[PDB]
Amino acid sequence: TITDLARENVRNLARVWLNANEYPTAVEFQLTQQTLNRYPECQPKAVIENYAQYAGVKPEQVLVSRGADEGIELLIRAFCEPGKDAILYCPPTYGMYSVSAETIGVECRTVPTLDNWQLDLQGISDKLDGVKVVYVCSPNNPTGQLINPQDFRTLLELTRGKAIVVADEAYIEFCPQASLAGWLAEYPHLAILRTLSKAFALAGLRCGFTLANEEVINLLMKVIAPYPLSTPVADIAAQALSPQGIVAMRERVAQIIAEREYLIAALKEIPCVEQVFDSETNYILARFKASSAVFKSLWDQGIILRDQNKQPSLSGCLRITVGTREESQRVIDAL
Amino acid sequence: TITDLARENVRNLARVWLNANEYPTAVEFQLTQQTLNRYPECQPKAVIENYAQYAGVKPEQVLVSRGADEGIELLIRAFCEPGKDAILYCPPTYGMYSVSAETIGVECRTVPTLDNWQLDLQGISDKLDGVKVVYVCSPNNPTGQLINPQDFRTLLELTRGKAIVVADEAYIEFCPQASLAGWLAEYPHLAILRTLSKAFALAGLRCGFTLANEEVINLLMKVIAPYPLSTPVADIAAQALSPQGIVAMRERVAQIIAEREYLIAALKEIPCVEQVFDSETNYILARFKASSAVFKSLWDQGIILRDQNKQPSLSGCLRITVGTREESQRVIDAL
Ligand SMILES: Cc1[nH+]cc(COP(=O)(O)O)c(CN[C@@H](CCC(=O)O)C(=O)O)c1O
Ligand SMILES: Cc1[nH+]cc(COP(=O)(O)O)c(CN[C@@H](CCC(=O)O)C(=O)O)c1O
Repeated sequence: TITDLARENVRNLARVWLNANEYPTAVEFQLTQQTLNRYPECQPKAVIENYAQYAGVKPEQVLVSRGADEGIELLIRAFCEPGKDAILYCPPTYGMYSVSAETIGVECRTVPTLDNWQLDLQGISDKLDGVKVVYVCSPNNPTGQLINPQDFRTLLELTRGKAIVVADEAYIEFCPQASLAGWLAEYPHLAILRTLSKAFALAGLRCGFTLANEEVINLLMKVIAPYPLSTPVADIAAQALSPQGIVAMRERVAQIIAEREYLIAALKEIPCVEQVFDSETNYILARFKASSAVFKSLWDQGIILRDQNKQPSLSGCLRITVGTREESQRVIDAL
Repeated sequence: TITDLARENVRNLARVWLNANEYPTAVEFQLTQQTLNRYPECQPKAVIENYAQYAGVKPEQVLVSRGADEGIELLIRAFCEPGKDAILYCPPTYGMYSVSAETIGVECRTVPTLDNWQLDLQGISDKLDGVKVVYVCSPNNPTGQLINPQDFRTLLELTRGKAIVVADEAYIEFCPQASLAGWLAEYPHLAILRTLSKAFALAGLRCGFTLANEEVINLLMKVIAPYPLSTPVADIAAQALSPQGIVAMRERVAQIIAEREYLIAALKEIPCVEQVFDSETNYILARFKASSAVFKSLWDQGIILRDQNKQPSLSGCLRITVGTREESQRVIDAL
């Protein structure tokens, strides 16, 4: 039957919302370009330049795509040979790295991080043979911490002329000083993923970026879809990336950080809450006493969180996205 | 260097506009959903149901994606094993079939059509070994003619339990009675590509569809991106696919067909115009005397067409998209 014609790997491979790391409030935007009958630019000029000014890079070092998710796929499609090359990631982390490789047909090499979520440098150096792309989320999802920049430098020296190192900075707006965007001059093999889905409050736009050196970007352009971005998305993205939009964005980051600190202080006092881990993002990882029990309870109360109990070493943990003061108080009361 | 890390195939692999088959006039649309902070549905309910009513299929037989282009890729990603499986197409036709396979790493089997653009059935039957997906554009781009339904039935009998047959109906709105959408009940391996880019006048939305049986659609869902469509695109798409939107669309089809007939009558009278081929779409293929000479001339006059002189058997031909009466008269006068 039809199913027998599909590739073997393809055969084998939810919706108070505080589970997807979205900004809790909707920032309104309206269209300004009524040119829907014509195909859009392959890489919207206004979007690429506005983002390059914001990120502090050159326009030729930016690539716009359908979220950071498409960015993850592009890197594998351009550098990894199916059945020959490997990808490497360090659990517990964002699940789309292995899903894309599994869907495409590339092998996964996993080197779990140390107990403090930091990189197991010696383990990575031992499993690099055959690896073409290394993904590192910093700050990490779901744990919330930054990877020591000194260890990142070591990772970069290890992969020079061997593999591409991709730093997922989907949550960098929360700790802007920790960005590796300035390292592009020093490292040809460094690529960074960015997005408008979190701090920018535009998850519905499906708009992301890849920051890398001209050489890498030019290669990715060869594997990307002819018109990866719609005109309405490029329209709103340029409005959100204007100087006033970047000011409003920072106001949002501020509000979330303040609220995050309140939520962390309150959670520590709660008995069932065994441990609250520090974060430099818009979510909090916390180990609970009988996590799935409390998860179901809140779930039945209309408080949607994200269970991480199945993740390597995240037994008993739930990931809570930071929302409004009313939503935080709602989770506090329920606990 | 960086380039040496890329896959071998990746290393090796323009903007009066009448060159992209777009509707000449912009139909205005405005947003109605200010929920941009939240991730969109993976498959927008309103879009899938409105399109299913229009196309006359069941909602479970529809898949919405970023244009018919993503639809072409999905089929190869789900059914073709890189380095093992093959794709088959019949030149001269739409160029994205071979580009997607070349980018992914799948081999192309080409069986050029007969002199009248119809399918070389015996040639296809001889090159089917190893083929997993067969693409057939009907009506064809750039020639404009329909593939004999009797030959399509033969193609379908030849591929039963061997390969998926995909009918590209990107231009079907111009000859709706010629659609193979009703054949889904009879053929499990039949898939159809649709789009909002032409008659629907929404090329800027990057919104397309794949019509197939539940089994095929469920497999494609496994290889597609988590949120392939943005909220603003799903918003406008549902507005355009409402009963009133389908009525307005048909008005557009009517206007284009009438204009097409005018443009064909006028072109025949012109001396340099050697031959004008009949079309069931929104473009016209025509063989000219010194085609690149006339192409450059019009190009220098701000009249942009599409050169097909390099396509197999399309030597001396230019593809002219049907626009407004003023644009047609502008091309007539220039000739
Ligand atoms: C680390 C990380 N990297 C990349 C992305 C991709 O973002 P985008 O630009 O939207 O493609 C995400 C979103 N992961 C969130 C997905 C939520 C959802 O799917 O819904 C998450 O983990 O909550 C990440 O958490
Ligand atoms: C036969 C055919 N099939 C599929 C598509 C894909 O459409 P979409 O839904 O937008 O992805 C196109 C557009 N081909 C036009 C592309 C114009 C452009 O790239 O610009 C064309 O040939 O003019 C086709 O001509």
